[PDB]
Amino acid sequence: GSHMEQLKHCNGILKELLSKKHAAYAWPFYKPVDASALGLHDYHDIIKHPMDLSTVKRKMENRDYRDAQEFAADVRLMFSNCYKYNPPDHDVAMARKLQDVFEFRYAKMPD
Ligand SMILES: Cc1cc2n3c(c[nH]c(=O)c13)CN(C(=O)c1cccc3ccccc13)c1ccc(CS(C)(=O)=O)cc1-2
Repeated sequence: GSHMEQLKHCNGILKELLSKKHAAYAWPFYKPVDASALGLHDYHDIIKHPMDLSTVKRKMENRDYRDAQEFAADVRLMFSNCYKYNPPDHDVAMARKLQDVFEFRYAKMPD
């Protein structure tokens, strides 16, 4: 799915993921994780490919994505980073709220 058509759909997803309707659970993913400031010990040992929505937006604005799948890969990388580093009952609950938005809207892509 290399179409612009599909990439436009992904672009609508990103803007919805950055909208104020989801800010309550989404804003921890707006910018890169500041592990050193937040005392996230070993964060960059355990997480070798950081990702966040500011990075996904840059890549989308620079038209660096070749198809929707690369897009999805990055968004799921961001969520996976969160699940891998944190315990199951870490306030991870915000990631699953946002991922439910992303996944349902990704599944609705034309094709
Ligand atoms: C992907 C991600 C983002 C954060 N992460 C944390 C643990 N593991 C993660 O994967 C993770 C630790 N973290 C918190 O625990 C936290 C404390 C106080 C209020 C919160 C409200 C919502 C979510 C987290 C917090 C905070 C704190 C602040 C920032 C924003 S910034 C520019 O300063 O880096 C990011 C995270």
